[PDB]
Amino acid sequence: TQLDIVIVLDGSNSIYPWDSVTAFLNDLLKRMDIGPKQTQVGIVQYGENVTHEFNLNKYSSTEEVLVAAKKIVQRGGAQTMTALGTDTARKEAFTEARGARRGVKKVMVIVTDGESHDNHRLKKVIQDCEDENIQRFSIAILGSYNRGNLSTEKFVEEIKSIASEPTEKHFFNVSDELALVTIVKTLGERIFA
Ligand SMILES: [Mg+2]
Repeated sequence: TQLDIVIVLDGSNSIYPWDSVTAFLNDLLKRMDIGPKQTQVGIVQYGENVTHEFNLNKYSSTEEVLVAAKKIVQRGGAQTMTALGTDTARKEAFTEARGARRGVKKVMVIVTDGESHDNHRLKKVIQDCEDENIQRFSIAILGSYNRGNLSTEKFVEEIKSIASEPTEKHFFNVSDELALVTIVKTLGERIFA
């Protein structure tokens, strides 16, 4: 079965350098066969609000997706609304109106480097994602936290709660931005296999 993939990117300013995120997107995407009858990719960026960078059916080829992924700019933000960004991907990104197809497996990839301001909604948002059979891969970047000498225990536990089970398979603990690209092959093959 094919796959509708929606990448949800935290765009907060603490994430640096943005080139690491786009390099991560490029590497993950270039090894996919994007098409209306193949894999479809949609990308959403969130900070304090949410923005659909491009819908699931916006681009019909891998080359096109790559071009669009490289153009994504960091929108910034002072408070991380992960619940909002995730719920929106479920509510809007994954809709026929934006390209989502029938009889296709839905996959969400969440990338963030901080604890969410609306973490009180995560329980509900996630459960709704589960009821809709959306497989979730969450990635926590401990870069800004470590550099700020902040405790990452709760943060890791929170992003982990977003991941689908097993968990050790859907959750990725990334030490820093430059290390993002090192999970591409594993994540890549897991999204599919
Ligand atoms: Mg942040």
